[PDB]
Amino acid sequence: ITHTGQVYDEKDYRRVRFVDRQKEVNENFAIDLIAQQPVNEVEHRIIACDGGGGALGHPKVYINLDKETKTGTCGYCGLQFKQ
Amino acid sequence: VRPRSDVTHKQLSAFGEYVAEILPKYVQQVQVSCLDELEICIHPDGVIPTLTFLRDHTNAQFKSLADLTAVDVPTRQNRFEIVYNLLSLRFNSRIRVKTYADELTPIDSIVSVHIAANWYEREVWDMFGVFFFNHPDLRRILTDYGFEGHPFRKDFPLTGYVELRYDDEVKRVVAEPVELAQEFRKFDLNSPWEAFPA
Amino acid sequence: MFFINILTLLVPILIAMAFLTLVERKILGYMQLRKGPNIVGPYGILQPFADAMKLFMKEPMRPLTSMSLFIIAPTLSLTLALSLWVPLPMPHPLINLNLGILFILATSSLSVYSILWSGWASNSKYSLFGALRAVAQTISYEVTMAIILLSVLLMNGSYSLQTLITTQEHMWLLLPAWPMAMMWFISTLAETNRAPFDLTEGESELVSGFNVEYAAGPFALFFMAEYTNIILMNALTTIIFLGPLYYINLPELYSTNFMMEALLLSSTFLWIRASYPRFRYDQLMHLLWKNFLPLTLALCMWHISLPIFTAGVPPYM
Amino acid sequence: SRAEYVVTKLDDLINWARRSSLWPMTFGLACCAVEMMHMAAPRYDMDRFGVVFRASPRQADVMIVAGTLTNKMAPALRKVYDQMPEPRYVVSMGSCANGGGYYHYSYSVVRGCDRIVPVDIYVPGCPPTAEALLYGILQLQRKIKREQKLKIWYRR
Amino acid sequence: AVIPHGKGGRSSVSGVVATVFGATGFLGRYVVNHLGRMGSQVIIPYRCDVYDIMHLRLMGDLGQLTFLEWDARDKDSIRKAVQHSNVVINLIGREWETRNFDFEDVFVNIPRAIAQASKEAGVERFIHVSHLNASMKSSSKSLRSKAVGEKEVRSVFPEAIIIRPSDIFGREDRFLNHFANYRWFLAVPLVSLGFKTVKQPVYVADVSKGIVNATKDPDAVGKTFAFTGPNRYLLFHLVKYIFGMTHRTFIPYPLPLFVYSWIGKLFGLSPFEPWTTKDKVERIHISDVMPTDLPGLEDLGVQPTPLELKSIEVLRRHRTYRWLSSEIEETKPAKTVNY
Amino acid sequence: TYKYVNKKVDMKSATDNAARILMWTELIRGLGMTLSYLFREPATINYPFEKGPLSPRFRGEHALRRYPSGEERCIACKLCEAICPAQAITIEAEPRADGSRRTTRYDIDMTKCIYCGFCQEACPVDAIVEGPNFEFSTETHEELLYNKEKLLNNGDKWEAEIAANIQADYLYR
Amino acid sequence: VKQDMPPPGGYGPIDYKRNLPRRGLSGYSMFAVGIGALIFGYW
Amino acid sequence: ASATRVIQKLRNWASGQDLQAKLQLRYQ
Amino acid sequence: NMTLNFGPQHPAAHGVLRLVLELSGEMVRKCDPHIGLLHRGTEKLIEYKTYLQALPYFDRLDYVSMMCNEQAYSIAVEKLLNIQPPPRAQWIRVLFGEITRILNHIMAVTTHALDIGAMTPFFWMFEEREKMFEFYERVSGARMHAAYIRPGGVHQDLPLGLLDDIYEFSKNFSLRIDEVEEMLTNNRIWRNRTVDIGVVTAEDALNYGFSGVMLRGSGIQWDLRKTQPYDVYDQVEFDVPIGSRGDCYDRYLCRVEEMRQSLRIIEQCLNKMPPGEIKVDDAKVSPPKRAEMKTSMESLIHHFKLYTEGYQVPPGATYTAIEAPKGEFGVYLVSDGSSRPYRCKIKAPGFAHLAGLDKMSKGHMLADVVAIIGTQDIVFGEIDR
Ligand SMILES: CCCCCCCCCCCCCCCCCC(=O)OC[C@H](COP(=O)(O)OCCN)OC(=O)CCCCCCCCCCCCCCCCC
Ligand SMILES: NC(=O)C1=CN([C@@H]2O[C@H](COP(=O)(O)OP(=O)(O)OC[C@H]3O[C@@H](n4cnc5c(N)ncnc54)[C@H](OP(=O)(O)O)[C@@H]3O)[C@@H](O)[C@H]2O)C=CC1
Ligand SMILES: COC1=C(OC)C(=O)C(CC=C(C)C)=C(C)C1=O
Ligand code: SF4
Ligand code: SF4
Ligand code: SF4
Ligand SMILES: [Zn+2]
Repeated sequence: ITHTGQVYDEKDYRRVRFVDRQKEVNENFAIDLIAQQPVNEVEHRIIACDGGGGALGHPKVYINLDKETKTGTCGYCGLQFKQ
Repeated sequence: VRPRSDVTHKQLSAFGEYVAEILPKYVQQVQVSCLDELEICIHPDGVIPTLTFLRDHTNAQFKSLADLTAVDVPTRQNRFEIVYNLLSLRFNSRIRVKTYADELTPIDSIVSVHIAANWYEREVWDMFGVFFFNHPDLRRILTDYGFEGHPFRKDFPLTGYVELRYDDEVKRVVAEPVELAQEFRKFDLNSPWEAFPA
Repeated sequence: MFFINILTLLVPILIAMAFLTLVERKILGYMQLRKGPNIVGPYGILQPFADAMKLFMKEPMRPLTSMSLFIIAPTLSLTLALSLWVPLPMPHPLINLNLGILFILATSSLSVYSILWSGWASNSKYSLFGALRAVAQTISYEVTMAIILLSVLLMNGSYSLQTLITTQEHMWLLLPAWPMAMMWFISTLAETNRAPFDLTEGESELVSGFNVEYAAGPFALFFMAEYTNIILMNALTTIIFLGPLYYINLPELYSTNFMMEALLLSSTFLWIRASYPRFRYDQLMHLLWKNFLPLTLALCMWHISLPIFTAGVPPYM
Repeated sequence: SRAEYVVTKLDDLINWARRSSLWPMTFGLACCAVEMMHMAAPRYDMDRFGVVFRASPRQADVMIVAGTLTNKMAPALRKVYDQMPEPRYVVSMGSCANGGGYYHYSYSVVRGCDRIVPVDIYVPGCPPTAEALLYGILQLQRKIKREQKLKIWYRR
Repeated sequence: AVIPHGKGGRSSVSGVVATVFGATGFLGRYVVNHLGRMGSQVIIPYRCDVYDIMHLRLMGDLGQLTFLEWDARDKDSIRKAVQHSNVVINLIGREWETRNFDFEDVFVNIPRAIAQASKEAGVERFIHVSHLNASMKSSSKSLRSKAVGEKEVRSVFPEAIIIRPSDIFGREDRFLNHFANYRWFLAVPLVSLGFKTVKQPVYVADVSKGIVNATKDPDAVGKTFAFTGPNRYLLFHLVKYIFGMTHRTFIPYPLPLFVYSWIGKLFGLSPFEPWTTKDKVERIHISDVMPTDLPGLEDLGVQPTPLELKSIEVLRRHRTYRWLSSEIEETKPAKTVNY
Repeated sequence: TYKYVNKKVDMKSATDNAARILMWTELIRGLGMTLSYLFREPATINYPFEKGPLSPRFRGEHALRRYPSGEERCIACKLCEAICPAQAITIEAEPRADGSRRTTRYDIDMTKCIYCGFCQEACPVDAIVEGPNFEFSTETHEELLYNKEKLLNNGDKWEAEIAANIQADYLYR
Repeated sequence: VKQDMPPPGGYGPIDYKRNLPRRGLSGYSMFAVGIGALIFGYW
Repeated sequence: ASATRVIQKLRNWASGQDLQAKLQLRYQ
Repeated sequence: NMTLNFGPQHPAAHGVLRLVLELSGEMVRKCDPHIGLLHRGTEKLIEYKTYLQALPYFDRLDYVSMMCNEQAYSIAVEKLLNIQPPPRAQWIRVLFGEITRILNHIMAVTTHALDIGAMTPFFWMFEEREKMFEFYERVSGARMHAAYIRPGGVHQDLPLGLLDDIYEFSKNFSLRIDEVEEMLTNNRIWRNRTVDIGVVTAEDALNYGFSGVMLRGSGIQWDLRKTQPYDVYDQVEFDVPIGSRGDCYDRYLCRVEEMRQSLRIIEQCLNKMPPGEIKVDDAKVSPPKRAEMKTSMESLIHHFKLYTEGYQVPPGATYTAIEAPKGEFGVYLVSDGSSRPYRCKIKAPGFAHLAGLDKMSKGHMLADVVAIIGTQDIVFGEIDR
């Protein structure tokens, strides 16, 4: 159901709660949204990742897209960068 | 950097000796902090005498009692540190006189010297448990009527031991031992690295 | 017919009584920079009917109080107020009580029982104090209230309210006797426990002693009573001191004029309430046993001598 | 003529009367009255909406528990609540009274007023904005509108 | 199941998810109280308006109580209520069979469908409640019907604990308040002058704890416990005693039950919750069965509580301005007639 | 510099005094003031139709934002939990399969929350923000407790205005 | 980058003093109009 | 505002000072 | 001697005060105020919280005066660190310090009247209050309970445009104070219920620790803002409104006069507020700007440590008192080297004032007690703490 698949179960004593009232779950789960994000190709060995917008992003980090074997992923945006 | 005026540091220091000489008997330590404040420390027996001299001395009139409080250092044999902060509208100055009292060794009351203390002394008894002899009417002020335990003592649990809810069966509010639904998360915050004292 | 003439003279007043609360909760509002109640109904016209229905539906709490007296006081209150409107001399008054003013004075006095008994019956400390305070102020203001009327009558010639329409065919009795009008107006403010003199239900000082325990239907009946009175006493000011024009050919003009003056003086005690803080209990009584009663006694003499030395004794018809 | 219809209409009238005039009660405990007093004040007139702030438990309906319900005041709240007229609704106002608020873990604060009085609308915010209280009072009005007391009588 | 963790008070878990259909009423107020105190998950089906159900909300921790909209003439509503409960307690009952629900429905018809579904659901235990001395051939249609049902409930949920309680007295009690409420009638009409009417009263709390305990106790299965009381009484002392604590005069007046059944009919006629009813009258003048062998309150752990002990609280509201300050021990407790 | 607020018999003086005392003048003066306002435009607003103005920094109701791509901003550093004065925010986290760091459970107890706005301050990625909405009064206490899904949903609903508000005030911060 | 500051040249001046106006009809004049009213009324 | 020039004059006469200069309605 | 509990829920009694009273006739023989109906633990809770997360408690201590209270803790924490705020921040604190004084006096004067029975002054000035709140909101984000004045300066510079509006308002507010005077200052009736009620001698006022308008009303000249200047209240020029024949009416006049004098201080602050920064530049005490923490490593480390752990104030203890609108508000903040305080007794102008209720309301009627609770501006938050 939800992000980490919370599933109050058919036998749980808590699934009682939703009776006559819906559960809060999310469409466009994020888990798949960045996976849906194209790999940002770059020329330089290392690249930055302000998160986009500077102050309105994440603390800037420099990712080493040095091995095509792996597309660097800024630990903050989950954006893969293709050397 | 704060705008320290050495002019003060000196004048207050000089008064600190003045008082120390005037009442050699009860003053144990006197120091003018770098924050430009004097904190005469007196033996508990000097509560009445030291205050009275400050309330009624031409060269040191300290008419109003700003506050009476009791820090509790559990390590210290004398647990409580009654602190009396006083003001002098005449000399535009202040001084703090602090004494030490243990749980069952009461301090004298100064309601005579300043009637402001009538309430604060009741506040110190209710929260910390120090007792004040010769107090007109010492009785809990801030805590509930049936409260058991002195709350601001460092050895008292924050949440306490009793909480109240309304029970239908008995149609009346009823204490029950505290049961909390998210305990106070006790974040440890002290850093293992000190700061080289200036 | 006479029955129809009882519906009119009652309902009409009750409907108007309801619209006074509304014109109180809006005139006080605009004076205090606020619209007042306009959201229920159009411009708040349905607002008085709305809380009436809430009040009657909510439980009539019977505290664990002398029931009979507790319930009677409200009844007396409303009974008296509606009754005092019977002999009013709007043209062709419902009932020409020859000694009408006396009747008005009498019923007005009986009202005190309600507040007194209510407090005693309520059995609450707040209520008790309210009653004691109320009875004292009420009766005292009655003593100057009565003397002020006796001065009037002696210049009217009779106790019948109908005579004043013939006394005031050339000039209002305010011009003469204005000094008492003011003293009738202030006494009318005390006897309706309105603001400047509202220590009966100060709310802030003591919390509504009169109806501390009264809620729902009992609250409403006194409630209704007070407001009807608020009008009646203002209306008595508009007959005794401000004499509306009257023409035998056209008797309506009087009613219309009576309307305008009654509404304005009814508006005035609304305006007084928002404008003034409340007098203390001691201060209130001092004003009447001390500031006024000596004024009211003396002028009584002046109004006894006036006719004689002016050979202006009035006809007794 | 079906009484069922006759009943619904009647109920509605009853609901309109109550919802229209909700004389709130004087209950400021922890500086949220300041906000409430703002509602009563001119920008956001409570009166227009019917609210009149009566000050006697007996003739007041809604009890806006604005503020922290300390342990010492707990019984009192219950008393005043019990002494209000029959149809009584409680509007908890403030994080200090919805739950415990900044003082939830304290030894002298009841963690919520809904542990001492049943609560109908919970208005959130440390100083819940006056507009928010007004929103909360308006939601009590929609709660009352939906209540169908006589139809349940009829169908019972 | 739900492993029981906690210290035992509110905000703790006991693992009893329990539908309790008649929570809205007198005893329910008590059944939900203990269940909530213990920390059990309580689903309270309701058809009364939300304003009335509010008193229930205050009892139990955040999330312990869940309220579901339910109609007796709809089987589906009972179905979803017991979906996730493991204990079902049935307290559905009335004294005035109403226009659209007659004694069979409130006692036998409905309480059957309920336990029936409960089984389909797989609830561990069902606790039906029927009146004590509900002989299948008793005088009151009610008692007859209640017995009829207990027969049926045993078919649907075999061994669903059944509890037959004796007259129940507690604030808002009928047994104790009703008599005190005969004050309007200057004299008190009592068949056989209030004698020939032995009855044993049981405090509402006593009955409850038992019921709750029944859910958490293994022995209860397939039992017909009958919560009775700590002392029996001829209706005479009871009536006077009541009037005694109420401090109101007593004039016990003999009136034929024949004519009186008619008085019950009169009130029964009234549309709004008849103050009294043909049946209630019969039930009143119906003596209570002997101890027999059925287990009791103390068997379920709750030692019965004598009537005189808490009577003061139930009858206090009926006193006057001064009588409101008298206490039970200066007062004289009435004699106990076991007969 | 000090000032004396209330430091302070000719026939005319006496007579005028009597004029005031017996003609109640100072009382009539007060009535004039209230009559004056009766004529002023009252300041009230139709509450549902017109709303009292709140500028961008208004703290209002908590929301968790997401990156434009769709990846929730929070990376569970959990210092929003650390600086919460009321202990309101409860966060427990575990590495999502992606390998990234995300919060399994983020629960703001709004009844515990005193809307200080420090969480808005503390977040490095600025994932938790004080959203503009103040109207979230709820019938039941449980609704006020908010898990990650309600806050993320709150974030999605008000993201457009939250973005505008943060846009207006970020230079100041 | 701009900082909210007093406008150039400073703001204008505000009133910090009560401007309550001592306006009234003089007492003698006040009494005379009233006594004249009663005299006319009596006549 | 929207005094109409007659309600304003009753306002000014009753108050005894010019409210027009210091209004209760804040404007741009 | 009839005993009666004024009652927690009294329309007049501010907040909740159980004033057990023994009334001979209507006269009040004895006045034993009960307190703690709003004790909440503010002093113990602070020991378990870091300096910056205890700042929001101070706004709640006496919330009529939301910010002025925050300045007292600020000053206290700044002294212990021997850091002082930047010049612009100081003026701000005096700007919002004064705006807050007005807010308190509008509360005290108008709420006083509502209990007396005058209700129109409250609505007149609550509209002005409202307008002020909006300043708070557009500066802090919250109408009240801002958290704007932090231990090292204010949190964020004023919005671009606030000063102009704090002018329009100030330019007019005077007339609004003027209007109220008309109704009360000289009402033939306000005077009576207020004049010669609760007279407090000068020697007795100092003795019972009144320290506020209550002292100033008795003619003692003491404004901690002139005697011991804090922030830049030294660079402004204002006149303390001293009083004579101290009584409810005189002190009132004093509170209306400080409303007037605060407009004089606000004007100046708008006329002379300096260009500059609004928080100390020591990332050690003040949190780093968000552009900096998102581009510079030392700033992130300083942001992370400051928010998660804290200031780490040097060990010491200080009693710093300002002139909060009610009176002397002081924080005695004992501090170990730790980031969380050890003790923080809040001196509440109000614990002393209530105590005086007994020595003020003697041989007085029930209505007199209502007037005197008003002339002490008792906010039960500060007294109960
Ligand atoms: C020569 C022949 C004989 C005739 C001689 C005539 C001589 C000239 C007239 C002299 C008397 C004129 C005034 C009469 C009424 C006032 C009487 C009086 O003395 O006032 C008492 C009191 C003020 O007293 P105080 O201020 O406490 O000080 C007392 C000092 N001894 O008053 C008060 O405090 C009143 C408080 C009122 C509160 C509400 C005020 C409402 C104001 C607006 C309404 C005013 C009345 C409107 C009337 C309309 C028509 C009915
Ligand atoms: N104290 C007593 O008089 C005794 C009672 N009992 C049994 O104990 C049980 C509880 O007693 P008590 O609480 O006093 O009874 P009540 O009259 O208070 O009603 C009990 C519950 O049953 C519900 N109920 C009644 N009729 C219906 C219906 N037609 N449809 C749905 N629900 C209904 C009521 O809800 P609502 O009112 O909302 O419909 C109420 O919550 C009863 O069933 C009774 O048989 C046994 C011996 C003595
Ligand atoms: C007029 O007197 C007053 C009351 O009595 C009706 C109140 O209930 C209340 C309480 C009402 C609110 C909205 C706080 C106040 C403030 C008041 O001044
Ligand atoms: S909630 Fe915030 S505002 Fe309301 S009382 Fe508790 S603290 Fe004061
Ligand atoms: S601070 Fe921002 S990022 Fe770190 S946890 Fe709280 S929300 Fe997620
Ligand atoms: S607002 Fe203040 S309290 Fe509410 S969560 Fe964010 S930090 Fe914790
Ligand atoms: Zn990134």
